[PDB]
Amino acid sequence: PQMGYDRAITVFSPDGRLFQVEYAREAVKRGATAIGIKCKEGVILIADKRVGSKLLEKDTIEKIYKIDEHICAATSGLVADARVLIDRARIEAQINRLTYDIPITVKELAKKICDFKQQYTQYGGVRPFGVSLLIAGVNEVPKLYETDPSGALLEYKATAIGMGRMAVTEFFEKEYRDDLSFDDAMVLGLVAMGLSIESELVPENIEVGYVKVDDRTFKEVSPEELKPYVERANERIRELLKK
Amino acid sequence: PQMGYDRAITVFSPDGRLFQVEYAREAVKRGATAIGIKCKEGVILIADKRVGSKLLEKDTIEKIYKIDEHICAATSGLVADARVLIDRARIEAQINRLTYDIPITVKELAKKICDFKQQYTQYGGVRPFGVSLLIAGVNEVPKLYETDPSGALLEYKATAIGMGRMAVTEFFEKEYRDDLSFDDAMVLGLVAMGLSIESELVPENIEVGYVKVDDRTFKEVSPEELKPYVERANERIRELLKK
Amino acid sequence: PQMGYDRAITVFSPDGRLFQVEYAREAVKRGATAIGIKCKEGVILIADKRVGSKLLEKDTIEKIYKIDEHICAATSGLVADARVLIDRARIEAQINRLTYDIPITVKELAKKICDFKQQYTQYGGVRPFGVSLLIAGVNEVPKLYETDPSGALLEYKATAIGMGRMAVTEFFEKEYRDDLSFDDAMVLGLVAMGLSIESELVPENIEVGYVKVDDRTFKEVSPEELKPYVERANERIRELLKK
Amino acid sequence: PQMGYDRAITVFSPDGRLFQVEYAREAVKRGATAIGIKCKEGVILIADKRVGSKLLEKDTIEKIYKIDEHICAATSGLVADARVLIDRARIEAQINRLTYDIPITVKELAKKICDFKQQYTQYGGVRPFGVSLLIAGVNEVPKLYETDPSGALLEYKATAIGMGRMAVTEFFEKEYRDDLSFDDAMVLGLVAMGLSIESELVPENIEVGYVKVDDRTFKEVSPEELKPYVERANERIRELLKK
Amino acid sequence: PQMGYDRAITVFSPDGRLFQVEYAREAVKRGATAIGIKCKEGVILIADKRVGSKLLEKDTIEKIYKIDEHICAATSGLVADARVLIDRARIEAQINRLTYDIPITVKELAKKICDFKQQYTQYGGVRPFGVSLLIAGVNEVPKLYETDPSGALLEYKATAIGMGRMAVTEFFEKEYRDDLSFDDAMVLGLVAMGLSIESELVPENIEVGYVKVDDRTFKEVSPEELKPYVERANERIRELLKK
Amino acid sequence: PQMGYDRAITVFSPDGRLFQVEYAREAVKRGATAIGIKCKEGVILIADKRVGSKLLEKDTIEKIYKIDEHICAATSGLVADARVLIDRARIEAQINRLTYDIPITVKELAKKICDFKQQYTQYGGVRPFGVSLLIAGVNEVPKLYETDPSGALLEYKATAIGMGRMAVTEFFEKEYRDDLSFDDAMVLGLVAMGLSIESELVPENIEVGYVKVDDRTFKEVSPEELKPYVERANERIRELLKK
Amino acid sequence: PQMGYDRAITVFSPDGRLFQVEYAREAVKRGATAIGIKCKEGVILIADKRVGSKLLEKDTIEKIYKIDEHICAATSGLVADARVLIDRARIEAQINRLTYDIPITVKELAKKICDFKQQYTQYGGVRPFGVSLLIAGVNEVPKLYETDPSGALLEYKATAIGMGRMAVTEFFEKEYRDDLSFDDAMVLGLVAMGLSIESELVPENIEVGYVKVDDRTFKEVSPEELKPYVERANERIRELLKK
Repeated sequence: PQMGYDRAITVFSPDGRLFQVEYAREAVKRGATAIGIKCKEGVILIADKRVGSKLLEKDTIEKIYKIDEHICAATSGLVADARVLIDRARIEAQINRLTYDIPITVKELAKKICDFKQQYTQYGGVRPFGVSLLIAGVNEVPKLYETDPSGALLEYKATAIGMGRMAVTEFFEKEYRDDLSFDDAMVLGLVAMGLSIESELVPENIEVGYVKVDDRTFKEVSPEELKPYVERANERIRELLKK
Repeated sequence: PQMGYDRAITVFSPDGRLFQVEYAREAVKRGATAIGIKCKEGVILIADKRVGSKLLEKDTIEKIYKIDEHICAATSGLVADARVLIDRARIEAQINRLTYDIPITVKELAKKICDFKQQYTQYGGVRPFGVSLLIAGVNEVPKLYETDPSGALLEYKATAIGMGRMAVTEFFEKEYRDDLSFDDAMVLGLVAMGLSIESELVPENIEVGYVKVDDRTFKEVSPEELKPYVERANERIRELLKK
Repeated sequence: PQMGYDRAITVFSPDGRLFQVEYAREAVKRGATAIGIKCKEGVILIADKRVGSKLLEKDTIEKIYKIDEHICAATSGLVADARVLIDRARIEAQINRLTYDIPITVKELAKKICDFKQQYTQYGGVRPFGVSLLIAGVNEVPKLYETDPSGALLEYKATAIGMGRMAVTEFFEKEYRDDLSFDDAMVLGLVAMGLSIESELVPENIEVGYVKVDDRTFKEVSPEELKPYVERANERIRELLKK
Repeated sequence: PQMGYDRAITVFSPDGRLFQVEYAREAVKRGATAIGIKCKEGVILIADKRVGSKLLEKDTIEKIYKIDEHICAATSGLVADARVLIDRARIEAQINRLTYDIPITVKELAKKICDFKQQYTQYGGVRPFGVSLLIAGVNEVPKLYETDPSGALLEYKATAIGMGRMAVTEFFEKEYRDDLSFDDAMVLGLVAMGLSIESELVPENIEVGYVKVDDRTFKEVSPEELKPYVERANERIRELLKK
Repeated sequence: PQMGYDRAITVFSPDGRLFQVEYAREAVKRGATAIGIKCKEGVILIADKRVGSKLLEKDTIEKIYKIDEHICAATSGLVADARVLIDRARIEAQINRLTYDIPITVKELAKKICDFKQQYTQYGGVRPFGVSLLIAGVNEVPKLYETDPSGALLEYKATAIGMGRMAVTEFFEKEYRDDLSFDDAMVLGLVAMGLSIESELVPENIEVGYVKVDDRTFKEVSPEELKPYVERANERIRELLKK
Repeated sequence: PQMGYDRAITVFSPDGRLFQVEYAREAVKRGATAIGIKCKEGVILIADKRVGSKLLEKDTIEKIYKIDEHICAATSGLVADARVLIDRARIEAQINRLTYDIPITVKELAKKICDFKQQYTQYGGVRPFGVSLLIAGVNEVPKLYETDPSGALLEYKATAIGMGRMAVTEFFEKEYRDDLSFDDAMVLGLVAMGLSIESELVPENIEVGYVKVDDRTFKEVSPEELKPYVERANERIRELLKK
Repeated sequence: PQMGYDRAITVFSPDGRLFQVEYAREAVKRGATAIGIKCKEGVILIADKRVGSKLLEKDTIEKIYKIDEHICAATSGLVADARVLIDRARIEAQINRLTYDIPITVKELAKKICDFKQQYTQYGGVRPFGVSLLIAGVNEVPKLYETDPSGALLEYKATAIGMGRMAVTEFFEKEYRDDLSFDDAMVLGLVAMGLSIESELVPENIEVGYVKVDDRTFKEVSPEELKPYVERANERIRELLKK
């Protein structure tokens, strides 16, 4: 964070860093937290959709976006930048079915959106995207990817982006199981969101989507199908939040 | 608001912000306030058209613009920038009927104008549009959208842009009803404008347009058809303005 | 007017302004004043053509320019910039007759020249035009438009640009009538120019052009046809200038 | 002349000026003075060709350039810039005979060279031409034009550019006659040059070219045909220079 | 490392250096160390894949990448930059089989990726890749190449990149044999990694790939086939680490 | 020579100058002096080819270059820049014979190379050529041209460029005759070079080329054909150098 | 070496210099020295290939590069830049055989690579090549060329580039003979390298290539064919190094 080397994406600092990329990362920190958790039977995406005003048509707010029948995605960072990236992913998913006449894999999609972001990182009159993404889906096996403003790509078993990344990360870091069940993964995910917010959850102010190995079809969970999971989740959240 | 990071749209500040976008937002704050309110049977747009001079051909001043038969729009911020954005929306509405041989939805239109604005946000020799828009219309259900200089897009039930956003927003925040009637929404809207200006309204210095679910046809209200609503509105405005 | 934000057209100031546009406006303030006045039967344009030297071939000086048979225009600001804008308007008028095989309206012409100016306002290696224009003519009804360096467009009943805008504006603001007659409008216009200059007029050092609803044909007034109007005008100018 | 706003042609100063254009004008001030005088029967161009060295092949020095059979031109300012502008005018004269199959008028030529100069005034990586021109000729009537580095264009009866503009201008301002004769105009012109230099003239160190209404054919005057005029001119110059 | 000459890739310093390239090299220093060792029967690549978190799907982490059947590669430096370079190498390998209908050599591949990197070193709006690569394979004889952010290319017998370059380099510098055997080269390589980390190795947190002269086919070694080598390696590492 | 206005070719100084052009001129001052002298029967070019080392293959050093059969040229300033300019002239000479199927004149060639140089004077990312040229030849009459880094073009009877311009210029200024003979011009030229160097000449360390009106064919003079002229030249040089 | 004028290749200093070019020259000074010596029967190139590490596959290190059957070349300065320049020369050699269906001459090749380097010297977003080259070969007669980062080109009888240019140059300056024999030239060359390094030579740490008038075919000398020459060379080196 040294002046003189931090206001031009194309300039390296004396200790080999791209401060404009690090600064862009500060933008995604401010976003509502989005969680991703994978298990044996599928992958889940949980996002916080609490709004500060009742004037917002929250009945139409979307935090988890369908990219293709089997690909899923969450967002964090600059709003407009995020939307553009998601449309880009969708277009990319369509191009694939045209060129190879088959659906694109989660890995290839995440990889293409990240190569795109990487380019907005090494040219002078260009600003990097101020957003991170969670790309989830099911190819032959479930998949969970996390992107970075610089274009870096990492595959996780469970993770998060936005305000509560730290909390969620440490929690999963201490209680995530390589063998959890879909419903366990679901609950564990909601609990995480809970610690993250430091409050019991309200099924109507959190969005959940997933893709299971059987259907390979993305689908959002209704607050009704979601209520039972929140109830169980709130139990432990309550139990852990201030003993 | 820190020098060194606030005079280039492509530069992030150390705390992850785009000050040139925030400054652009300062431009829309200076504009005449435009209100948007949605209800069961339709959506309404109310704009303040008071002029500081009698030399202006106010008989031809337009604050609410028809984009298509069912799409409506209000503006706030840099004048020339605004006009360009509205022509862009219209062109976009025509392209849709050509390509898909069907009318564009409110969501898609707002979405396309915002993707356009987003791009004037991440390239070096480009200035962001200094304006916010209220895109209103009726697809299958009424719709009210608010845009931002950065390209962000939000759906509301009721909101505002320009000088009186705060006032109008807090008022609606305390008395907007998810079940109001067209005429109620209308009056509530005029009242808001009233508090905003801190004065009883004059039907001839405010413009109102709307789109109802039945006709799906935009139409402006004549000061005559509007006079009764102002009278009722001024009653409450009078009652609330300084008790 | 704060250093740091005023030397790049694409930079917004902290209070949301485009200082380079405001500075450009300072250029039009220095120009000879041009007046525009509309009435029932037509529109009139009056410009001051007094020169500081007898060496100038003033017998060929033009302050009011014909754009098309029914469109008229005056200028104020940087000289070369102005000429370019007028040729642009003419070309634009020709393109219209080709594309739509019909004459362009005053509104559309003013609108196209302003969209052009707006663009020289949001790109990095471009300077805004330092000039304002008065576009006058007759479509179905008389028309008077005033342009701005930023591309803003406004329709007036009567107005002015250049040095004497203030004077002329306040005068019209106090004595312009929505029902004046051509000859009244003419005299009122000359009087304004008079106050503006603070001196009785000399028919040979002022240029007048107009477009009436009947002919829809632009034409300049000879100093002979103009002398009677000046005489009457000088009467009131004399009467008002220092009582 | 305020630092901060004077080293980029595209930047307006707080008081609406283009200092780089004003600075460019400082370049033409340093050039040998060129005079232009028009009369009933034609137009004349007189240029000072005194050189500081005998090594220069002054027998081939040209200060007045033929553009076309009826168009004439003088120069002042940066040398290389000037030459380029004159070749541009010639090319422009040829293009006209091709496109419209008729000779270009003096007005149109001057107008085209000025629109060209105007453009080198509103783009970032471009330097304005540091020169002014006197374009003279005969269309239906004699013509005398003066150009500016910014692209401004003015028509005169008599004028000058370069070092002695002031002197020559004030002199013509006090003794130019709208009805002078060719020979009178000629002498008056030489006298002006005289005051300008503050010395009697030497026919061999001044170049004169002209275009009369009868021939509409440009031609230079030999020092022999010119000697009689200088003699008469030197008489008055002598009479006026230090009484 | 002198300010004034170190923030523009195209600027040479007074002592003839490209500081932005030197700074880019500081980025590769921070990466996990990758080792390369060549012997009579083939070439080996060893990379450290220890992760700081159990949440990373390390079961899918790749530090050694297959470029073609006979070409191998390791990476160090900016993550996104590295991935882009490897895809570039693969594309380059395919182009070769198309154009010359034969596999590209290791030398030609390394050479093409380095010419590409060199270009991102001499143009103004371009940032150099912050990564070094180890390109290994078998043409007629085994090959080991090391790249630099500047595009420099060097052929080694044994070497390394990343954090432990120094350690590994000095070790090989004192005990590398021009005649070692595959298994010896393997062990020597693991030992180096050991000193580098200052700890006995764990077969599961190090990745090894190779290409032998017989098969000319790249293949990764399983932690099981690798365990015996680690055991022997840890013996000497233990023996050398703090006597 | 004022900081703030002297490091960008496109910026005019407050007193209307292009300092980068004046600085470029400082480069030609450092070059070996080249002399040009014209007479009745032809034009001559004399250049100093003294080298500071015997390791240079001076037997192949060329200071006077043939452009075409009748066109000749000398150089001074940046070496690489000069060569490029001469190849440009040659190409230009060939283009002429193709387009007009006739040889280009000296005037047109010099004019084309100068228009080219002028352009490297008014664009932002371009450096001006740091060289002056002496273009000599015979069209209908002998010709001698001198160029400038800015693109200015002047015709002389006798002149020089490089270190000894002053000396040579003053000498010719005092003893050049408009009627000298080829051999006189030759000797006078060598004498000049002599004063310039302040030493008697050595035929082998000076290059002479010429073009006479009869042959219109360029040809270099052998040190043998040149020895007699040097002998006579050294006589006067000796006589004038320190009396 | 004055700040303010030394960090932009396109800027001239007040005393007419291109400091970025002079700084680029500082880069070639740091390179291993390469020597070039010409004689009656051919041209020789000697380069120092001593490495600081045994890990480098020096058995494949190349300091002298074949450009074509008769053209040879050595390098000094930035590594990556050098390689690019040599590939450029080779491509250039191939283009020639295609276009003129004949081999390119040494002069033309050197000339083309230098015109290329000259261009990376006068454009704003471009960095100059930090390298000098020795281009050697045999056309009708042997040839030895030395290039410069600025694009300057010089022909020598004997010379050098890199660290030991001074030493080697002074030595040749005192003992080079215009009539030496191939073997003499060879020995003299090795001696030079010797003084340069201040140590007797080791045939295996120096590379020698040559092109004789008879074969016109480039070929490298084996350390075995080279050992006899080193032995003789070391004799004199020993004799001269510290008497």
